[PDB]
Amino acid sequence: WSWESYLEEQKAITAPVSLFQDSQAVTHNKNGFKLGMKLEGIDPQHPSMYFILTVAEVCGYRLRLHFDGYSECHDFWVNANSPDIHPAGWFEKTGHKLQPPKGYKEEEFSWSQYLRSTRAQAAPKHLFVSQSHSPPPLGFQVGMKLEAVDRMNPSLVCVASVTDVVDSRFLVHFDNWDDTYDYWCDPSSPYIHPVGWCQKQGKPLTPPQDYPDPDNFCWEKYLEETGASAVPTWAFKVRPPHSFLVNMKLEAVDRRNPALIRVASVEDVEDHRIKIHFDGWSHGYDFWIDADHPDIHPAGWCSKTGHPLQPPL
Repeated sequence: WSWESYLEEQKAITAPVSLFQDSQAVTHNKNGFKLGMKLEGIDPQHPSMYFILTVAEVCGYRLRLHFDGYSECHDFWVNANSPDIHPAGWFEKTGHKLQPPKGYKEEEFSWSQYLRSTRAQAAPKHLFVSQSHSPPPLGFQVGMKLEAVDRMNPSLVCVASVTDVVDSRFLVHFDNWDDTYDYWCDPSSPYIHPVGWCQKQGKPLTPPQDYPDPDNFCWEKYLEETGASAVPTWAFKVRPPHSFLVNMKLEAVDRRNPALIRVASVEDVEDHRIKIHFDGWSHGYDFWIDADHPDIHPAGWCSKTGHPLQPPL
């Protein structure tokens, strides 16, 4: 099996490398993660929360992480250049809370004692793209307010806050809800808008859960009562639409079995999202994904990184 001859049979082209973000394309970095190495990282299901994690499996430029003390059914895969993982010690140095391994009490966890108990090695710091040593996005401070699309319920644009800031990214949080709706992003995110965008556009703003007398909701009043400032309007940047075209081929992670990466095709497009089709599979498995998602890659990524690629069917 090769891409070169698949494109011959199908009379097709692959999405050029240039269409991708540098982080989605890069094949030449080595994966320094080793089995059993310990580190810290966000829970993909609770993206405001930080856990002790262990390297369970490595495959090419990808790794499977295990939540120490919890079930293996919660393991999840990341790339070796993921910004959602950090070296042992990071939470303490950067003002982040640890959710400790199952059974550990509130302030009981200490890396030095845990490495002694387990006889394990912390993943070296030089592996991590994200250690909070780079300059933040200008104008996005913790506690600042904005309007944000609920990505899980995207008809809704909602009262939101910045609750976390790490390197180039910040955490968007929906006021009065839990963190299940939270998402990390940058100043060019198409899902965020300045305070007052809805009113300007003539669009319904969703106020905080259980806000008293909702929709007499007023930004002016809310900002005053919460001692909070709006993210400055100048801070938001416009992201260009992507340039993926229908029938362009590429490689994508299977969301129902994330160990695997499959031959894939652009089925449909929006300005900032693409519809993925897995070649040879029912179109009932087609799914929408953001153009900047870490789990889509140019043709050749798997071959060049050491990851097996699943052929059609």
